[PDB]
Amino acid sequence: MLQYDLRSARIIGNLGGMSAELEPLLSALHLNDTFRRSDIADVENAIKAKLGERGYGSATVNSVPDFDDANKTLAITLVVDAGRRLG
Repeated sequence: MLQYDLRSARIIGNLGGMSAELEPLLSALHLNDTFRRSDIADVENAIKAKLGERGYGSATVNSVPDFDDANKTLAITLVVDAGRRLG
């Protein structure tokens, strides 16, 4: 029943050098429209898959909101940690 719109999104943290390859994945999110959990999960999975491809197989992603209850918006920050390559 969450009817806030997603106002913005960003990726931060430890991106294993792949910041430029991750950033375009955010273009899948529907900004200024109703928030959709599954759109955020899809981005989180894509991030981890891109990072997997360079050897960061234990990468984590945690999506953190910033709510504006006045405007009925939230910003999402995807906090990435690439982890160790292999060992």
